[PDB]
Amino acid sequence: PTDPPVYPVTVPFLGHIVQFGKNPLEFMQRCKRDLKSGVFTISIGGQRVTIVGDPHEHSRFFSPRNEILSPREVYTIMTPVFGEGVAYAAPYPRMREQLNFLAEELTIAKFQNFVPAIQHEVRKFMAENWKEDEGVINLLEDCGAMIINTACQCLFGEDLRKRLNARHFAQLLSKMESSLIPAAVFMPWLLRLPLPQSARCREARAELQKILGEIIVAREKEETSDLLGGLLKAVYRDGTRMSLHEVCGMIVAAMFAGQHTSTITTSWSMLHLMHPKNKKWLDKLHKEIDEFPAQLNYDNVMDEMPFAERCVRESIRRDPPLLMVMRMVKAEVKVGSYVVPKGDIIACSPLLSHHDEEAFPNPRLWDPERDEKVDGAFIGFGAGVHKCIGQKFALLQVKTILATAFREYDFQLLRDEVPDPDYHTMVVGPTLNQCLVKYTRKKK
Ligand SMILES: O=C(N[C@H](Cc1c[nH]c2ccccc12)C(=O)Nc1ccncc1)c1ccc(N2CCN(c3ccc(C(F)(F)F)cc3)CC2)cc1F
Ligand code: HEM
Ligand SMILES: [Cl-]
Repeated sequence: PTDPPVYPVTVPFLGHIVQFGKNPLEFMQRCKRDLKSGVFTISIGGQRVTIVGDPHEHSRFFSPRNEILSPREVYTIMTPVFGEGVAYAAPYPRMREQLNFLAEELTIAKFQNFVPAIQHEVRKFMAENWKEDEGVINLLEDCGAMIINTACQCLFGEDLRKRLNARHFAQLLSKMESSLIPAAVFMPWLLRLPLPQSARCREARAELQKILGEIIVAREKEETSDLLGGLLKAVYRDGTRMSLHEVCGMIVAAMFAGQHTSTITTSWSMLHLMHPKNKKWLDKLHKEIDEFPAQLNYDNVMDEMPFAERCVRESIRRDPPLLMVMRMVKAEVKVGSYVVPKGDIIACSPLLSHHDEEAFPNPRLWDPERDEKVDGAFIGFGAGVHKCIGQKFALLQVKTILATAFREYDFQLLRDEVPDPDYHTMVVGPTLNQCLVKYTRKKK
């Protein structure tokens, strides 16, 4: 029968913009607690948003098919970045084929030379930028630079990187990104407001696609196995080749998806590990990595870093970079004793569910040894058919960075406490001006 309870609204135009914008973690716990329901509804500018904040009900968000809970309508703001006809904007079966092709480029089959590529690039960075015996750095910025540099070294052949270096790629992604209005997911009318300067999303994507076109022409001329080369062998079930427009789009998706999420996960991980109270965990990290050779390989990172993986997964559990995942409800869904109606946005919140007292007791505590106490409660990388395809690659990057950085340097946070999360950006990370750290090169 029953609609989920709606948190009381006192200003109709805005709904709960003020309280949700200011502090999503507090506000979502408040609704859940005061409405006495894991499943509840808020308003963003009048759009109903129904949140499935009971982890026992996660599968009611993650299992229904696309024609019932449809991501397309929520992510139409990405069309200028990924492209028309690409990903979400393609018919559902074709979307799935395209994403599957990109997932195959990021599985363990492709990783055998990634660890040394990552390591070589990290060391280049540290040698260029962490030069003296000690120095002060912004860690969130530097981790960001290492994430883009490493991913490019892994995924793009040398011919590509001669036309399109990591800094130039970074600039292209920044222009695509800065054009986006995250709230237009809930309030599409925001696209009608004037901008402070012209957007450059369409020009930046056109330039990327033109570079890739030119690289392809050249490769074809000289007579194969980077990301670009793999996507060029993609053939759909209808017997047609993935187009240049689509290949470009999957490449943007891949770089775009990782750039803030992996950076932030790296940064948080290092921020907890270096905090004085977490000395026991840093010691345990050293036990695990202190017997490694200078030149790490696939086995060391994939098989011999379980504790460091737990550090990374717990940093995501505590402070998930993506606070919510969303679907447009095309046909009503039953969730527990409620029915979520057609036209709602339905969402599952890693932020909310990771603070559930049953699933994660003392959830503001960073405890790499914890396990979820409700199965499937951790949803940092989603679940079901839309689960993260970049998750293995991302974890390979982060763990390689950690093993390399903490081998050569000690770190000290220049404030008393790990940063507050800054909930003001669409991908959520530690507050930037709080991420000053002092490195000290270890006696070798
Ligand atoms: O970051 C995002 N999208 C990119 C791009 C991307 C999207 N689909 C993908 C699928 C695969 C790969 C990349 C992507 C991405 O990189 N996503 C990604 C996806 C999977 N893996 C890695 C990365 C993204 C993040 C958040 C987001 N909102 C969050 C909260 N909102 C909101 C609005 C108003 C209020 C207030 F009014 F104040 F109340 C409060 C909150 C608005 C929406 C929207 C986002 F689009
Ligand atoms: C720590 C880093 C990352 C985090 C925390 C993260 C998180 C997530 C989450 C929560 C989802 C579920 C989205 C939904 O259900 O709507 C997801 C899906 C996805 N992620 Fe990531 N991700 C990360 C890194 C990456 C990387 C490096 C890629 C590179 C390709 C990527 C690509 C994707 C894609 C394509 C999906 C789509 C699944 C779909 O709709 O089929 N992610 N990710
Ligand atoms: Cl386009």
